[PDB]
Amino acid sequence: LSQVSFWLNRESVPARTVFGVTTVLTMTTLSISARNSLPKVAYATAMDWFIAVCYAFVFSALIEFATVNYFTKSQPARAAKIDRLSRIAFPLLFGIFNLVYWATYLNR
Amino acid sequence: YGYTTDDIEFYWRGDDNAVTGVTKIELPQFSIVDYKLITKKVVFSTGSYPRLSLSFKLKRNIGYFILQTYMPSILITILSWVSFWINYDASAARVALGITTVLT
Amino acid sequence: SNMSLVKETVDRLLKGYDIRLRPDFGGPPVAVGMNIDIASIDMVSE
Amino acid sequence: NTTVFTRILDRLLDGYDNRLRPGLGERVTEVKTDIFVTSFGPVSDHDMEYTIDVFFRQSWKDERLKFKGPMTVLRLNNLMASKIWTPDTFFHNGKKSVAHNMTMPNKLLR
Ligand SMILES: *[C@@H]1O[C@H](CO)[C@@H](O[C@@H]2O[C@H](CO)[C@@H](O[C@@H]3O[C@H](CO)[C@@H](O)[C@H](O)[C@@H]3O)[C@H](O)[C@H]2NC(C)=O)[C@H](O)[C@H]1NC(C)=O
Ligand SMILES: *[C@@H]1O[C@H](CO)[C@@H](O[C@@H]2O[C@H](CO)[C@@H](O[C@@H]3O[C@H](CO)[C@@H](O)[C@H](O)[C@@H]3O)[C@H](O)[C@H]2NC(C)=O)[C@H](O)[C@H]1NC(C)=O
Repeated sequence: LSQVSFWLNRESVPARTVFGVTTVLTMTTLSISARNSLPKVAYATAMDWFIAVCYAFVFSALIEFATVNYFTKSQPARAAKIDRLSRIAFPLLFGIFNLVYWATYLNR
Repeated sequence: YGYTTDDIEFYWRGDDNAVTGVTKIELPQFSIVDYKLITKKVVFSTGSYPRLSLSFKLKRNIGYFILQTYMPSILITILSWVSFWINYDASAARVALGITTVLT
Repeated sequence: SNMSLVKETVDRLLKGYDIRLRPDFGGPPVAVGMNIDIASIDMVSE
Repeated sequence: NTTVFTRILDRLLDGYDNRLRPGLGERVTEVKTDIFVTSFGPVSDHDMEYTIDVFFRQSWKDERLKFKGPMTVLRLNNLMASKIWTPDTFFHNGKKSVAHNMTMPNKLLR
């Protein structure tokens, strides 16, 4: 849901911002909700690494819409280039992250 | 309870190896830092009774809280800071940011 | 037999034994030495 | 010795009826109570209750337990308190009170 925002119109500022702020609020309430299951251990589990990486991805898609909106009206070419790039970069890095994660935690 | 200090005498056996198994205690949150054995004679209105005290010192680990309650607030503040890079003409976006942040 | 000898000894010990009176009921205090082998500290509730 | 004291105790309980208060005919028993609050427990606001840990002391005069020996005060065990008469003080508003039994019954009798 945070990655769909890239494909939204570049002029629709109000929509992409709601996307970012929500996807972050949701990830926070879900990082406290899922955390509400385990006892109070002093180390980081595997689910907590997955949640941290997802939270990172979300905040990168946000930081990326913010960068595009700060570069638009000045260099729209640079904005178009970074948007057309992120639209591919993000999915492949999240796919390889899922592959690595499940491979390293299902073999033990 | 019943016997005053002129009828019974409490003392740790060994006086330092009396209490064992403290360095093997693994707590999920705290962590035993030190333990002490004391010997006193308390005074109540019915006499003076012997007393031993076994005292621990538990230091709380901060990993769980850094994980659970500090990081979400810190990152919510970071998100709130985004409202400055948006152009000041956007009236809904910035408001959304600040209000969601406050409520959260 | 050894078992009968021990049983006789124990019966002799507990015969004429007054539980209401501590050792040395009219003399100096008795010394009670304590040991503790802490198995676990389960939960520390705030 | 301890046989003089066993004999004293057996003389005390010989011919004692713990179903009769001291001075049943010609006297009104006078129980002098006292309390020592070792810790005022947490006041539960939901249940409108409160916990309190006390040293509840009582002291009456029993004329059937007079002796004459080497000692003045017999600091006896808490199991002698069940063979004599002890007032049945109950708490008019207590809900669930517990008497501690760790490691032996937390009682006293002098
Ligand atoms: C945890 O808290 C307890 C409670 O305060 C601490 O117990 C205290 O320990 C100190 C040092 O062991 C005691 O000092 C002693 O005072 C007597 C007084 O005559 C003196 O003779 C000794 O040489 C020593 O200076 C102190 O009395 C004692 N407090 C009580 C109320 O017993 C304990 O140290 C703390 N730390 C740990 C690890 O438990
Ligand atoms: C509180 O603690 C006291 C002492 O630790 C407990 O007293 C013990 O109670 C048991 C059973 O009530 C007694 O065993 C009984 O022995 C008689 C023989 O006299 C036998 O016929 C019974 O079948 C039973 O086995 C035990 O002797 C007694 N010990 C003492 C020292 O008084 C008491 O039960 C505890 N109460 C609670 C609620 O835990």
